[PDB]
Amino acid sequence: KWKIEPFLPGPFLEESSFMTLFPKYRERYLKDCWPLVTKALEKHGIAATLDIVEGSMTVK
Amino acid sequence: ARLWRVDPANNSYTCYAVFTGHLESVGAVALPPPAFLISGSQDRFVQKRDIPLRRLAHDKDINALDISPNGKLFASASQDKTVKIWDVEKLEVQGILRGHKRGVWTVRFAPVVLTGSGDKTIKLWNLSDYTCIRTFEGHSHNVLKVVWLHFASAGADTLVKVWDANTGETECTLDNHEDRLWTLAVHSKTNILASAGSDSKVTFWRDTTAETQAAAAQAALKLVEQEQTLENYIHAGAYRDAIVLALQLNHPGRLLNLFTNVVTTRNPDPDSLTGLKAVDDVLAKLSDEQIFQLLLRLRDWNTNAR
Amino acid sequence: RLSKGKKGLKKKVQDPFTRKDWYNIKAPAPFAVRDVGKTLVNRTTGLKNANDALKGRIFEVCLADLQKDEDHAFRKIKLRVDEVQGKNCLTNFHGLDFTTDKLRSLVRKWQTLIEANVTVTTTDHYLLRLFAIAFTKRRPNQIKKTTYAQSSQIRAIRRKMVEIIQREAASCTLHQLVSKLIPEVIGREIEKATQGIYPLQNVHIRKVKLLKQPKFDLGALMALH
Amino acid sequence: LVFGVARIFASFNDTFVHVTDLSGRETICRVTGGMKVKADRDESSPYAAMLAAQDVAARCKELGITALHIKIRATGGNGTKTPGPGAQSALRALARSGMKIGRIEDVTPTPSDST
RNA sequence: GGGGCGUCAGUAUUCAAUUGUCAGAGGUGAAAUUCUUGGAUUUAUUGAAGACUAACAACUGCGAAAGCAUUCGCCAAGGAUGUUUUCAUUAAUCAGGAACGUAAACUAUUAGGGAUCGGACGGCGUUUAUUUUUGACCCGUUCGGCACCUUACGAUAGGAGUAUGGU
Repeated sequence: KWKIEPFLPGPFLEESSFMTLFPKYRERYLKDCWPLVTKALEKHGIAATLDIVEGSMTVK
Repeated sequence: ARLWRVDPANNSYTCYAVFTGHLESVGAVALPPPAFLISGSQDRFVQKRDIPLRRLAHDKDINALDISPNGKLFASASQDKTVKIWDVEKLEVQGILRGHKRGVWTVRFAPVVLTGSGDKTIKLWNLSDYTCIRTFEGHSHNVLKVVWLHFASAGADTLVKVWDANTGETECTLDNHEDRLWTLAVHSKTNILASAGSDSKVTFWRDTTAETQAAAAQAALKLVEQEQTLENYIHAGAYRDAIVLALQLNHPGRLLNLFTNVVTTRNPDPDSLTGLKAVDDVLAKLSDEQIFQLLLRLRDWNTNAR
Repeated sequence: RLSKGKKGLKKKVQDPFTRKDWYNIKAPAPFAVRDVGKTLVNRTTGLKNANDALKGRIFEVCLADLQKDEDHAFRKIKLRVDEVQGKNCLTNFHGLDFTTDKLRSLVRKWQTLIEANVTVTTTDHYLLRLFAIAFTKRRPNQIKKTTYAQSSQIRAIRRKMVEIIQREAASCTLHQLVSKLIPEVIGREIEKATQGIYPLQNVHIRKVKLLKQPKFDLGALMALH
Repeated sequence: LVFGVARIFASFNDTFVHVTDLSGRETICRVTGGMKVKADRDESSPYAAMLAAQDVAARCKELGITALHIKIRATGGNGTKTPGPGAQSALRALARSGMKIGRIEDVTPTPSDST
């Protein structure tokens, strides 16, 4: 009654994307700890980029 | 509200009596050309009107009304857990019923009153003392309907159960319906229940206790007659008919004693199988189910060694 | 499965989709695509014409699938509707908002934002409010982590912002205003004129609310359409 | 294809799948979780939203719009400002039983200063 | 983001209206009270009321404390800096006195350094800058202050068990 089954199997017409901004110390930590997050998000199927110039994470 | 004539031997059905009454929705209708009409209410305006008067009874909505066969007392039910009894002619109040736990939904007069309430209980009250004479449990929701016999009680748990108050214990339960159950009729002469759901199903039940009582009584008649004929057969020695009857009536002790004597009659037929050609004939003309039950008894008597 | 209602409440249900009916929407001039969708509404008859209902309603659509450009995935717009034809529903501008996700995306610590709200009257007697938001620039080749501006600089920057927005919104009409709002010229000119007092990281117009419309000029409306 | 906008009001207590036209005024169909599950404790279940989204998607494809813009919200005044398991499992069941998804937006009412 | 007065907005909450509504909604560990075909909750658009000013928001800023964060306008005050500005003890301290006003619950230097904000001076240069202004970024000098760490320069400030006998 409460259990969530894992989704077994194009459900997106408009390529959706979200963004967030962060400061510099977070940029340092996020840059040397990013590849874990992008491996897991690629496993789920979501392209994630980090921008150390502007300081912005984007998922799409 | 309105009042209609039915004409059975014509296609005429008119609404020739009408009543405006009060401003909310009329709740229930009670009838003792007819005498008069007593109308309930969604508000607290109970009214009484004749055919070619107001009162305030409860606080919440009122639910159900009923008239005696003679038309002298009058009870009203409401969701503020009170039953209000009063006189049908004047404006007086003959008393007040003290309380049913959650809120009374239906009332009934006994051809002594009955109350089916919001909680999973149902009470039988009296006029003389205004005390609940009997109480009953067993439902799973509201009850919404109590109907006398010649009582049965619905629930909102798709279950209608009939019993009798003088005993006080549940007699029979009926579960034809889907989700809900609202009402119940009864033939004025015999016992016919009409249970309708909030689903579209309406089932009709008839009494069967008398029919199964006569059937079981006739079974008792033939049982004692055939048992005495078996005892006569044993005492006479007509082993063939005794075996036939014991196989029809199923008691294996007497069956086994008869079989022991027919195995040892002390004077056997030479070309018989078990000693008597009659017993060979019945064992030949055995039907299949009798062969099977004989195989069961034979398994047991073979388990023993004597 | 089992019902729970009170006694006598569930009436007879009626199919509404008999008297429900469709209407193609049409967008105004300066957007790239005119067909924006369809509107289901009650059927017209006496006793409250669907003409009155459709004059009542408003719509909200996104600039992404208006301009066919995923760059304007934010900056959603709101369209009133005043006209109706046979199976067609002409629309007119009403408002412009962002996404709350976009605002949360834009806020950042150790840099300050300045807001400004102006009440401008365009040529067509439309009173409207423009709320613009501007985030402070972090200058390349700096070591100091906090890019804070003094309150005098912030008030002067908001004063310049009010001046620029009013000067470039009180000279033109509403169609010219939204033809300005689509490619974001106003934030560009704000940045260009305010970078001398303090550089701004980005200047957006986060809200545009039309308050009062005083006219019903179907000539101008069909001129747009 | 016709886009219809579905407001998923997903509280911690109940779930509301609501389908309207692009105006937001003309309600096509709504199905909650409490009207599909008997237990008030289980009223906010991912199972409740799964049944609700199946019913809603069946209705809106029987109408034949097959494309939804999704707006998710939560109790935003003094509540939690975060959606529910209703929201997540409802979106999953929807785009599993059809329903080409267009624009997703988490439109919750966020107060500037509440109390 | 010192105070006072007015003014401007932003949402949200509550209330109300209109429209689409069609069986629950609301809690809670679970319930219930309650509101609910005269249509709740919900969806969309408005209007009114009262409140507060999210994110920005800090090992920051301000005021003597308590305290102070929407925009703008007015009113006075206040701090720091600079001066090629004055009077020259007017000073410091506090008896007495005067103005401001549900809680608690783990606790003459230190000798520099790196931050920080407010002035002021400077100047290799990037950017405003269509080129002078000017402002932003960098760095150096000099006052002032909110705090960090390091250094001290030092200092100094009955309880629990077990018995016995009475009341």
